[PDB]
Amino acid sequence: SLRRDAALKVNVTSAEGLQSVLETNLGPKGTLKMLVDGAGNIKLTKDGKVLLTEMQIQSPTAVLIARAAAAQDEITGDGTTTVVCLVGELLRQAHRFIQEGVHPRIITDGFEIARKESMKFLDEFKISKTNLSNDREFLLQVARSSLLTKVDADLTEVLTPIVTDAVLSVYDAQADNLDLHMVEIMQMQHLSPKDTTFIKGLVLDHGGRHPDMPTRVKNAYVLILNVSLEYEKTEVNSGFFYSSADQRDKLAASERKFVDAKLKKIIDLKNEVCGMDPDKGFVIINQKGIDPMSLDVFAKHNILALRRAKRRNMERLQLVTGGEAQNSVEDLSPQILGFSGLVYQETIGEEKFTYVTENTDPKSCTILIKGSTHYALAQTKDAVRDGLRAVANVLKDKNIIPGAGAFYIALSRYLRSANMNKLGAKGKTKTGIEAFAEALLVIPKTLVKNSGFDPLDVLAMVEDELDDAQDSDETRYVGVDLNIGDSCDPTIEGIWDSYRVLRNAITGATGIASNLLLCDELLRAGR
Amino acid sequence: AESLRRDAALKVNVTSAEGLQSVLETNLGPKGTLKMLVDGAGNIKLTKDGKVLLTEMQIQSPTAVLIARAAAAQDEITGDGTTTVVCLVGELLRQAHRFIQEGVHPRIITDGFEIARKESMKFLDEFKISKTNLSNDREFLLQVARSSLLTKVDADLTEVLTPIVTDAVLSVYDAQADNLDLHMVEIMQMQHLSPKDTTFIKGLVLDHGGRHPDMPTRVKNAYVLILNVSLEYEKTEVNSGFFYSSADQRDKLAASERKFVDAKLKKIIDLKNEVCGMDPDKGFVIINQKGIDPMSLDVFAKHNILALRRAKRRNMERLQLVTGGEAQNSVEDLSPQILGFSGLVYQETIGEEKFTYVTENTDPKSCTILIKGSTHYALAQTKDAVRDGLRAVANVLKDKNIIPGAGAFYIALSRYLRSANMNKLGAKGKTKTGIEAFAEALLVIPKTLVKNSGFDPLDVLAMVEDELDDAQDSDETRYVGVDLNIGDSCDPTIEGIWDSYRVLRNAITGATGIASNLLLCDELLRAGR
Repeated sequence: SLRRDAALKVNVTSAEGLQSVLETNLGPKGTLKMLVDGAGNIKLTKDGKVLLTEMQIQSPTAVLIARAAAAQDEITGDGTTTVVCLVGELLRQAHRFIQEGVHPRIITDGFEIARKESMKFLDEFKISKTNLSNDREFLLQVARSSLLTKVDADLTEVLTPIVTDAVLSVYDAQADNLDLHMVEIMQMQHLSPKDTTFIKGLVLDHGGRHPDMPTRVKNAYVLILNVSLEYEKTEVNSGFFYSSADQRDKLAASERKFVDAKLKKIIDLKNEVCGMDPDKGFVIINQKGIDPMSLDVFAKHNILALRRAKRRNMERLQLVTGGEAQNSVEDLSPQILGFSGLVYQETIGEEKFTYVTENTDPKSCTILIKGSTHYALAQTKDAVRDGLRAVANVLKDKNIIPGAGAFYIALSRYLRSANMNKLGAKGKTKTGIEAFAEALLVIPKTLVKNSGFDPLDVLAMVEDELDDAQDSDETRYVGVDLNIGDSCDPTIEGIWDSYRVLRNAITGATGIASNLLLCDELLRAGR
Repeated sequence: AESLRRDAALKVNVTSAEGLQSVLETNLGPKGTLKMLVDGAGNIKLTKDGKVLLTEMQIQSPTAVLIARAAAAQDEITGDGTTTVVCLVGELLRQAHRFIQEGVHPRIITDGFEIARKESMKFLDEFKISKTNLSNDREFLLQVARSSLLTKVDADLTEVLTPIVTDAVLSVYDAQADNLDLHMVEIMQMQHLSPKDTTFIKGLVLDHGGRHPDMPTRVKNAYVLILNVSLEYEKTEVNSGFFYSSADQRDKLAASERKFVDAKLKKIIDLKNEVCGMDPDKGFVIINQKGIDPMSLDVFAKHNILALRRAKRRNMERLQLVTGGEAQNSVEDLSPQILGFSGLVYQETIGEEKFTYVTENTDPKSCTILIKGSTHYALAQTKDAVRDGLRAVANVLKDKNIIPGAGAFYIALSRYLRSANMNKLGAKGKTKTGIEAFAEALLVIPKTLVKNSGFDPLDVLAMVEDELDDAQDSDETRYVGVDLNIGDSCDPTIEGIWDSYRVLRNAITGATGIASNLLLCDELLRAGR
């Protein structure tokens, strides 16, 4: 009286809706999506994972898709949208086989067999790149892969030297690793995004405000001042008793002698070492505040005074400059002074930034992203953080893979002809391998669809070119050119993808998409 | 003032085609299902013929209208494959509809079919097998006749109709160039006896026979003589009667009615004395299309002369060919050469109707297929199986080429067309996308036969491909086909499953143009009112 429930037709269709959304924004020809919270928050981001965190989906099928990208950002850091396109399209290709009566286990097991065979073809297709530091010229084209995706390509040439020189400056040449936490990103509005420049040192928030402070100081010594220069009180509890206002200044000056005594010891250090020597300077950090009386004292000696510094930024100044933190003025020593180059302070009424740049061994970098609007700050920041992590796996892993659908078209061609020659799996496995082979061709068709060129013509020109290369007995890599619409050589164009990015993308999208077909029924319980 | 376009049709046309496809999908093959269709007539009829299904149902959907016209053209030419073509048109639209979302233009889809159709004719000429016109092929004709019979019945009736259908064509058709005529084979319908007891009739049978208790049951070697004169009393055009009040007036008034009767009757009984008087084991039979008077009933009983009355005019014209005797309008001009020749003549005894067997003739040059059944729907199904069997064998004698069935032609053609364009690469890069849809659409037939039987269509597909791979390495020729009973592959030459060449030749070309025209309509046009 009861037979099964057929099930399905709910998870595949719900996953098809998420694919159509993320199909348009994939690649450098994609689109920039905008989300609205309703409280006044507006964010424009082309990344898939960043958008899924701000979107609530009731369908549990798309929930695991967002959770599948959690391991991609923490490891690969790039290609979150590409993984989603491989999960959705694989379900559409398998949908036709399910209606024919094919059991999903063979469909699931057929994907794992093709996944292990893809790893063998993955090691043959990859190219080993040397660890020499002369590859920076080659790293310029590699950095463009992440940049051209998130922007309109007008700011790519500006951000190309900034992202490239940020990692290589803090990285000595050895195996080691690279740490992107040492690169701080700050933002200031009321300026154009084309003014973005590279900062070698650290940018400080609160700048010195005074007309007589020197703007440019070359070869100045950095000194960390931990004592408070603000108003001080007597070490014992007392009070100010004055009959007239003239008597109050006498009692107030008694407590000011404690600060004035420390200021006389600081100014003596400047004239002691290279006081009258040209091209010399003395700069006081002074994390704590500054009283209004010391502004005129430091102005006569052309000393840069700063106050209200963040505790986190002070830890980097000790590494960049080298000067130790001096708690007491009586214990101040000439060896505490550090080293710095030309320091120029940009004058702006809203904010004033102090440049710590031009140091011998800074071991730090700063990427300053400035834009007038709100979306200009978030869009560029998404491209830099994705650009630093894309190059991160390039220097760590010696293997590099060409992009623009080079590996996707090649692997789909290899797995097609290899299944007929081997025939060691099973006769019913062909349905799982053919579905996986056709699911890899959606990425080159997705990139060209956003450009407007016919995806049918670009598919035929690449397949006809690969067949002519085998008869010529040589190795020639072919890729999809989005600008012209024909094929291209990915080695000459400069489109390259990291090995660790595509390794977890194919493996990750295979295991998550296979688990979706394994669901027999959706149960609602707990309420 | 916008250039945005719509589909609105192809998605509905394929959906309407998939609905009609599933109706005839389970109705195809010997293992298919038999569906009942009754529209307004209260008459139960069960048949698997695809053409009869569409004519008995009124479909408002415009998609099934063109499909209905495709079955009418295949019956008037090929006479078979009505359901197979419908299954090919519907499945081809499914593979073509998936490429529409990709952006494939329907003209290249139609152009890709013409390229694959011309290439299919090259493989069609190599795969076909020429059959000899020799009359020793009756053993091979038994295997071909069962292929058409097993489809429309439960397979229990096939063994009964196997000798009947095979001997029906060979008996009426002498072996020469000539031609064959299926209209010369009579068809009689009877609802009395069960269909398991049906038999073949070599001669001609008639409806109304003579009824007398003393008529002989069996008459061997009887002479057939056509008699056009009335042996029954006749009356004036105006109603009148002869009433006698005395015994003397009885013979006076009755003599006027028997004057024409006695003149012809006395001359007929003289023929029995001069001809066939002494000769034993012979008989004499009178046709007598008109009625019979009660006076001649006693005369025919003493001489054991079989009497007949109320004969069909169309049947008497064929009696001149079977028996050989010419129609005699006047007994005065009757000659001894007018008497024909017939074999054993015996009449079955049934209360409602009676039969007459002219069978066992030297040169009958005619046949009669007697259809028996208990119910009404059993007669309609059996009549459909006989008419489909005669037209299937009709193309066997006309066309010397024969093709094996059971998916042997479709699997080999779908595999050949896929590997032919990859090696040659002489068509186009974009066109081969639509060509693959035509190759995958030819594998639905072997998957449909195993679907009704409950077998895995993917399992039987991989088993055939494994056998074809071993056949490509060796230089010999070995054909592979799907076995529905066992579930594994089979040799179609040993099993005996064969399909006509003319039916399958117009099936590929016919289904190509019908399925292509459905893809050429972008927008449905509603006008005229």
